[PDB]
Amino acid sequence: GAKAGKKVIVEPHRHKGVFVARGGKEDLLCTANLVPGESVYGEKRISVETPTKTEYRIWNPFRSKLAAGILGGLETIYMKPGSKVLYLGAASGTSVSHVADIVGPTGAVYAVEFSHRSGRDLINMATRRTNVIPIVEDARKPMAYRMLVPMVDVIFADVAQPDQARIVGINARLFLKQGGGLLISIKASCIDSTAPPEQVFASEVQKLREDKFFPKEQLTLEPYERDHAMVSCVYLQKEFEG
Amino acid sequence: PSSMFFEHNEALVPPYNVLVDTNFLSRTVGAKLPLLESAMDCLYASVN
Amino acid sequence: AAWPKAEDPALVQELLDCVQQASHYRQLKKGANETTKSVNRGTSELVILAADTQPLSIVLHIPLICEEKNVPYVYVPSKVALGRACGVSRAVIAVSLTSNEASDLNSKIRALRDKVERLA
Amino acid sequence: MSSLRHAIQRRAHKERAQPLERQRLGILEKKKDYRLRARDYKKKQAVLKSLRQKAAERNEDEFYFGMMSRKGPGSALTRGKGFTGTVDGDRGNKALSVETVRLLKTQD
Amino acid sequence: IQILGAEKALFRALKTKHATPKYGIIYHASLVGQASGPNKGKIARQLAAKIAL
Amino acid sequence: ELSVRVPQLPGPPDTLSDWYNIPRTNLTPELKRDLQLLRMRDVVAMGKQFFKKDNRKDFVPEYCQVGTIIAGATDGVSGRLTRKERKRTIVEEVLSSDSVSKYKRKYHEIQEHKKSGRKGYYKKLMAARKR
Amino acid sequence: PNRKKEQRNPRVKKRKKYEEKQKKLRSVKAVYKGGEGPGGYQGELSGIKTNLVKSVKL
Amino acid sequence: KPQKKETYMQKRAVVVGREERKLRDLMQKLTTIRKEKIAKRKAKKEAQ
Repeated sequence: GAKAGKKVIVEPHRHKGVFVARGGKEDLLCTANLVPGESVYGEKRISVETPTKTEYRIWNPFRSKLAAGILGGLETIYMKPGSKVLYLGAASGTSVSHVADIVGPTGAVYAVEFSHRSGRDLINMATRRTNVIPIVEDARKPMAYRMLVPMVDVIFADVAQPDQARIVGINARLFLKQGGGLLISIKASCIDSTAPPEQVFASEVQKLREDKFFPKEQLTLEPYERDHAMVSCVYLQKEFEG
Repeated sequence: PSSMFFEHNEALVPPYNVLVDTNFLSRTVGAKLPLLESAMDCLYASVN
Repeated sequence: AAWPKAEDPALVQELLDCVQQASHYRQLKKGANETTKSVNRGTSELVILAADTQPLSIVLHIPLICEEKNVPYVYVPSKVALGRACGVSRAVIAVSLTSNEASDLNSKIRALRDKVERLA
Repeated sequence: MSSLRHAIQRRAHKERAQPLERQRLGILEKKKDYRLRARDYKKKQAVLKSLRQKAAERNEDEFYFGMMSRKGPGSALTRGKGFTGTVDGDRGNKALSVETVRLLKTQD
Repeated sequence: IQILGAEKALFRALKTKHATPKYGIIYHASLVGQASGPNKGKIARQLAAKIAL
Repeated sequence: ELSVRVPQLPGPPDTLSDWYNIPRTNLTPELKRDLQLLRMRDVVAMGKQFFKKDNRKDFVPEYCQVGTIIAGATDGVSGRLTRKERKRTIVEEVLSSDSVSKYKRKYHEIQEHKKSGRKGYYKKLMAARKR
Repeated sequence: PNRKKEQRNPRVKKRKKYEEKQKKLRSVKAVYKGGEGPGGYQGELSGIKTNLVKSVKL
Repeated sequence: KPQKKETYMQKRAVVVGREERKLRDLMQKLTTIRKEKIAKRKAKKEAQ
């Protein structure tokens, strides 16, 4: 396997922020770590001594559907460095740490955890990384942190809830700039167990267009997870930013 | 596309989602055919 | 603390029924460590945790990774009944039944996970 | 058709081999070998031909600018014995003036 | 004394014929900081010999 | 409080703002060999792993950095290289692995196959014709 | 004409066509093939192509 | 015209060492076998 201490190189990936570490027999995904030299979850990290302080962190795609989607090769995830990134589903903040490392010390992540102990993990990672603020409350009630979240540009969402479309609809209606960019994770077994998952995907899409989006890309993150679809869309317009 | 096994669709299950064309609709109600009854007839399947 | 507790009305018995079905179909991992490794490997379809267990922190630390993976976890009030419903000769406090691509037990899991999804 | 033929019909011929009292003269050239020979020979003669094309229709009086900057063919008398009408492309070396040679020799 | 210290750098540049390092610890020494560039080299030599003295 | 300024008034860019300043690659010949190896990482795995043949003509990325894996605290019994296997360079690592024999084997196969009928063959014919 | 063992026993013939159809299936699309290995995460083991996009445009 | 005379720079480059020799030899064999593979893959693509 990709055992520790191997000499690999890092090159830029076409989305900003993310880099790709390639070496020997292994190619894999990585991001500049803000808080240098300290793991998040016993993740592997990459050192480099530049002519010291700079260190990167690998992601596991099996762990984060965000990673898996990038490896599948989405077009654009809208979260350039500097972009205010709402998260939904701060499942103890692993991928949230990764996305914080993307948006950097100039960006911002506002996170939503509903469970408490996961939230303890979450606020721990927030206490480390300054650019992510946590929010622990019910994502179904964006009134609960309407005082706390300003206008963000990209909504990531990965909650496993059956009302997912109306959830993202209301949170978008309260927190998204015209020209909104969003990604959402679909577990077809969670939305509708009986149905064929592709049609499940379609129904999700049509609910989202009903809630005024425009889908523009969509793929099964297949060789990293079964029956999940990443969907990329825009709020309220066609081209991405403005 | 997902669930596409070599020009065979494994995902198409009743309730079958069907699309209606204009000329289809025109010649069917010309042929005096109850659309949904005849659809459940040819399919022997629940349709939307 | 165990707020996703299951209730009496045959819900618990449906759980034990599908548990015995999974023990027969060999789609079931058992005991806290193997449940942990199955949900770590993400293969688990659903996870059931006892509630009468001597101090509950085991079946409290499991819902942490259940909340990470976002797998339906559910509290059952009798670990000895879990042992009997699995066919062990020993009382079990943690069980995890995984998913396969071809079974009707899978449909039973779908119904059961929808019920616990409405529950929590 | 192809289904109107026996398998022993479909069977092959094998080519004969050189008489074993004659392997001295190399392989026994058959039609594969022949055409590969004539492929190469047609090609190389056509290239010779197009060359004599250009040499006959050669204007005696052209002038590019490599002519001020290259080293020409010349002739039998000019170069003498190392003469092949091709022209010399300098391998990439040059006359090192003194100071550079000094620094180099210092390192040496 | 002029190159006192820079041993790996020196012996690399010599054993493969590269340009030699100009100074060692004398760089962080106080007097050479007030030179400039080509001047820093000339001061490096001069400070070398007077130090040996 | 209000002091005199300093004057300092006296091409394609150097470090990348849009990727947290990966520097432009200094091109050590070892790094060039490394990149040659990486573009050939297909043939490294002698048939045991096929990669997506990401081949430009220009195998060089204009931005890069040479790094090393730190520590997988989950796996420290085998997922880590021993000191005598912690080599300075990628090509050194692939040197220190096995199947260098197998490389040599395949190379000498192709050596034969291209020495097939080229020139020593013909000289042998003309010799046994001249005698 | 000569026939083969598969064309002799029709059942085992219909075995081998399906696997060959399944090996080619992986040659077009990806199939779940189980999640990550128990040895842990060791990289996207066969290449990653940043100029490669497989999103279906809606 | 192939040089006979042995130039100064040729005289004055250094002798290389065993590590670098084993390295270049490995690199050599690697590029060669890549070359043969790309020729054969292109031949098959020509055939298809």
